[PDB]
Amino acid sequence: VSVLTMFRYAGWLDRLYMLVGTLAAIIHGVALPLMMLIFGDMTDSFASVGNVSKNSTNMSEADKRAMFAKLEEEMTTYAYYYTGIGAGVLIVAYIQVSFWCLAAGRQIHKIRQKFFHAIMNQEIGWFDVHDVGELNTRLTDDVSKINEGIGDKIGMFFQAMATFFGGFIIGFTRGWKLTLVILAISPVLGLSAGIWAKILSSFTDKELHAYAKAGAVAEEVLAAIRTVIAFGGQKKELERYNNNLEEAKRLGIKKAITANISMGAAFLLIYASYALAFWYGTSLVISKEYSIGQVLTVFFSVLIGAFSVGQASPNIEAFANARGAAYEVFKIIDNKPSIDSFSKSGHKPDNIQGNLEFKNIHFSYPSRKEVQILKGLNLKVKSGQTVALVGNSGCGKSTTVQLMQRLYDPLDGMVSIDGQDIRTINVRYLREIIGVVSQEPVLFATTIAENIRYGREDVTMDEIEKAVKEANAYDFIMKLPHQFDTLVGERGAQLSGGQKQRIAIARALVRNPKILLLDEATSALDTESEAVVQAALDKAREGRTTIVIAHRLSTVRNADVIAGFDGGVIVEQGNHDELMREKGIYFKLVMTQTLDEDVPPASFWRILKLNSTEWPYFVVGIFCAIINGGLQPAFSVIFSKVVGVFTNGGPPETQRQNSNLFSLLFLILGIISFITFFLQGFTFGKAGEILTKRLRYMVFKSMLRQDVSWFDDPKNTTGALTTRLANDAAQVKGATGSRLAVIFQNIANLGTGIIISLIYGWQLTLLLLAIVPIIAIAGVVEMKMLSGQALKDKKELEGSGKIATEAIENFRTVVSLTREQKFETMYAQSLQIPYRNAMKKAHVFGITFSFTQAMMYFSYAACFRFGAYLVTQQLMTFENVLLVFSAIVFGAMAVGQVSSFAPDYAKATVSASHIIRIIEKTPEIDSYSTQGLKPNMLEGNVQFSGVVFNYPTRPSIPVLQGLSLEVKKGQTLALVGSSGCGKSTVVQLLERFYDPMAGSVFLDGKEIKQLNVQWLRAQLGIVSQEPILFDCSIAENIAYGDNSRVVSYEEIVRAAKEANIHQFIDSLPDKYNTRVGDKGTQLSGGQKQRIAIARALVRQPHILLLDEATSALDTESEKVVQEALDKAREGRTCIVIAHRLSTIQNADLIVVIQNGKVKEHGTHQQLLAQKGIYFSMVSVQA
Amino acid sequence: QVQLQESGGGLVQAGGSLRLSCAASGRTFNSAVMGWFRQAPGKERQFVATIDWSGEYTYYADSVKGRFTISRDNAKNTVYLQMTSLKPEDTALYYCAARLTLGQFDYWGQGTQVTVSS
Repeated sequence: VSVLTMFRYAGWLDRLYMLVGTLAAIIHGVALPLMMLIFGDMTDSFASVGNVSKNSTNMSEADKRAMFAKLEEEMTTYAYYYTGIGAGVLIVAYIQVSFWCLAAGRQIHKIRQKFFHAIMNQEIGWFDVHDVGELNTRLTDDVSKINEGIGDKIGMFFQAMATFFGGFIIGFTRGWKLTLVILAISPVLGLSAGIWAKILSSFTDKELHAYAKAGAVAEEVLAAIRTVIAFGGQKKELERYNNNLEEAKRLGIKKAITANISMGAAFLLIYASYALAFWYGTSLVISKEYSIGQVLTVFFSVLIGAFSVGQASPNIEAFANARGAAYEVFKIIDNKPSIDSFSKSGHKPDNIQGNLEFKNIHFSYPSRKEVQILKGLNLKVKSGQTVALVGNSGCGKSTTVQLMQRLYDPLDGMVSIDGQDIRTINVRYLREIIGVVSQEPVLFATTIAENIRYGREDVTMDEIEKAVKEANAYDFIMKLPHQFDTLVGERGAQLSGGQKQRIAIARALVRNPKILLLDEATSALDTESEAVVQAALDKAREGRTTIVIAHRLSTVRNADVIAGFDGGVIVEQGNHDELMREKGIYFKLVMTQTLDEDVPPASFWRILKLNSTEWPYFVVGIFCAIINGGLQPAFSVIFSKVVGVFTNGGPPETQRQNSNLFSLLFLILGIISFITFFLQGFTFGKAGEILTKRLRYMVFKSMLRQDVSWFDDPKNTTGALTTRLANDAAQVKGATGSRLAVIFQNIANLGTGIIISLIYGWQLTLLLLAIVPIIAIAGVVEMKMLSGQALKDKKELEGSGKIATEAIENFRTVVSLTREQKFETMYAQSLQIPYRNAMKKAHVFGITFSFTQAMMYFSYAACFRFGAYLVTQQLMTFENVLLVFSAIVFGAMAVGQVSSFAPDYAKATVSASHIIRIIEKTPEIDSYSTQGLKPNMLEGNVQFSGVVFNYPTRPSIPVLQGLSLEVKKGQTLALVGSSGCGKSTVVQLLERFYDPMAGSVFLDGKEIKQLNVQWLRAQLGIVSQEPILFDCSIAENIAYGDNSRVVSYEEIVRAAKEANIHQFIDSLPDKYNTRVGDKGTQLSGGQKQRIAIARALVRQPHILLLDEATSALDTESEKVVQEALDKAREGRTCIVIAHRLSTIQNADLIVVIQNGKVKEHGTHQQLLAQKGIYFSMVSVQA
Repeated sequence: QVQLQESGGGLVQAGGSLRLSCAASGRTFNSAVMGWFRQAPGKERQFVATIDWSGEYTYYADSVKGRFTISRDNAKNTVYLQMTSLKPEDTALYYCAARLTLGQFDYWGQGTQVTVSS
């Protein structure tokens, strides 16, 4: 039903070709095992021939007679074979791809046209709800998914099933035993892969749980960067982050170990089962004599059919995910729930006017629970008059103008145009009788002529002229070049807004509506153009029944009737003089108011250089990958020798040879492969593991030892940084895993394969490499044309999507409705190009895949053709034919593995490129000296002179300009300002988070500019608004080692004693040893702040800094904290910028700072004697 | 393009008449009236009086009404408000302001400070 039928809906002849293509997909999938059925037949005759050839040792010429007769007959069959299958798979290939294109093209084109129509046909609803943009984004991504859902993926699916069910048909028919054995290994092969999913899923979460700690540490630290910097607690986080990395690495190595165990055992069970299939298949030959080895290989082709099932699964997932996502939104996509607007029928009034009548209208905006903006309404405006509406709190007038266009059906009551209800008349016609001028004009991107033409489709420039000329818009446009043909470039901001609105007026003037609606058209406009446009409206007024709402009262002066609302509630109505006579609401208002990343630059081989630099030794892993590489072909060689000697060889010695090769196939693979695979996995696993350690170490430390606008004021974010730590190291880990994987298959194919290739007749080599590279290039150029078409398509739909998003983002088109069908018309014309392009790629994708399979039979042809014929002619041998098959499986594991690890190398290279440029850093400040720390350095009297500053957004209106202060030691320096910054920034600059643009700052009179950064941050009293508490023992939180400072119990005791946090410390379990309980979930702001205070006074700073400490707080907490702050200070210098002016009353020096410029300075009573900003601040404190 | 100046703004004791005037020169004709203000530091701004450039009458505040008077140039744009009997409360900065079609004060001038005693 709705799931499928609609998904596939319409397409009368399309459904038919869909079935023709489907059928061809069936016979395509059917063809492959038949091709392999042929492989057994050619094997059969050739085997019988070989058995007599070695059985001779007497006669020679007879083998030259009969064996060659049979071989010639088989060549005769061969010719009808490659050809017979080839022409078929070629045609049916072009057809099955025609499914991918011809059907999808018309289906998608129909979907697009209906979707694009229905969206505009929903009208009000989109404004009522959902995303209006994010929605049309995802939706077009879903329709993009549909192309993947209804494409040849289905054709491939049926092809696969044809190879599966059709494969097993032949298998079961030619024997039921071997079937049972393979069916027995099916759950077993499914069993080992089951171990995989359990291991992968389990080990991921462990590593995630491990890195979560590393992530959490990275989470808070990077957020607390200004704090850790100020306290210089970097090296401890350094060590912890190394410990957590140590654990995440140990779970990493165990993961790799188990992984290699799984893949290894899986392949063991595969080759073991394969060998068992042969041992019993042979056992059915030597003594039994049932199979000649046809089905023995064919059942392996049944394994290839199961792999076809594995290729089938994605196609279903491609179909299902396309189905499920589409049909569910399809209910929204199609039809027209509508039923408040529509496009059609209704009643057409010829009375061409109607005294507007509003009767008892109760309405609520579709915000649901929001109260009715308009409760009840009564308004009757006689024809030809101009009624003015007014209000205060906003809207409520705008609602009535909105209702007049029937944009919202009123909850209760009715609005009557003429005598009839408004809901009887055709909506489209109503829209045509209603002109609307909004306060904020909008012009579509087109000629002014076209924007007017959007008012009325059928028009001539003469009417355009009369329109603008009556709208007095005919002046600036003539002076303007291109005249009426002048486009409005880059949306609507080009020329004066008054001119824009005036043009909108000309557009509504062409409409010649019998009702005119003006909403604050004059409002939000410069005075001059206001008077001009107003004059235009006036000439547009008096001629049409209209209703005008604005907050401009001069134009209301000449109105025939005025109606007051103030919130939408109707009270007074009538002429201006009558209203002023009432001295009501009208008179009252008139007179009272009188996250993305990754810059482009790459690595360029610096990768393996730095890697090897950080990779001390691993030659056993890669060498083991080499011996495993050369291990792979031996299997292909042994089996080649098995059937080889089985084909050519006599009845004697068959048992010994077959047994020996069977066992050799066993020990060489099952025993050795597991060993070498687990050995390398254990090597490069730990390699990537320790790389994962050292890299993230040398990154995060390079991150913490540099701040300097990467932290203080980055355009980046915490998440982007954590993301960097994850992705970069994970990617280079895959880079090295790919390194060993590639060298492994490299020697596996090139190295051993060349050696095997060398013993051919040398023509066979050339003919073979006249295929493989050619079909490889054909597949590459296929991939290139593929992406080229995908991209050009993306460009076309890009443009159509842009003008579509343009339409849907502008809902004001519905007020005109003229463009409803016109827009879908332009969209139709826009979509017409990809349509023909869809037809174009029908031929293109069709020939590519066809040719790909055209090379398939052609490959098998020349292989067996030349394998027979000329080779058959002189010295026909059992070898060199199966070695071709070996070279084939090497080209398969080559293309397969290389192409699989190719994109892994890409993203890694890019990710590595980022991680390299970041670690180079710009180390700047760490330790050094700059001073010898003389025994005579204390005081704490801080100087500021002519200091200007801006945080690293340069033209951000620097908060400090021409600033100078002074503070004596042992006393409190108060600070107060308007809002925002300059409060906090002074404190920030004292941290030397950023060195100011000009001027200087002193602490002992020495230059902070020239002072060492570390020792400057060695004495600081910094307290933020909402102190961030690290997850750790609260005792360890209280004491942050400044430099050498050990955790001191008696000290932190004194800290709690002073901070009044000792209350919680006395009682409760674990006391000081109590953990923060998952990010301080157990404490309120007051408690955390108490702890922050303890952190401050632990260090015993000669300088304290309070940034809005008490800003967030209440009741007793404010008093106990204020008490703590006061007992914390007065022993040392402190700076308080706090917004509590109630608590500022005790200060040695209070300073009024005006936006970078210190305005007033002095003691409380002195400034109180003065007057200005400060007194206003206290007066507003109340 | 607009600006409003004041003339006569000075000092006087309780019971004195302080006649003021507001000169308005710029561009506007639709309903731009002339209106005066009064504000004190540490407090919001309060209004005074306003004649309508229509031909109706004036609007006096329930603080200053009965006492204060207002006028026009009669050949040109100005407003002469005679301030009769100013209490020490009156003491404030007075800045004349002009109408806006919108009807929310967008026009302002120079102002003048007035000090009253006993």
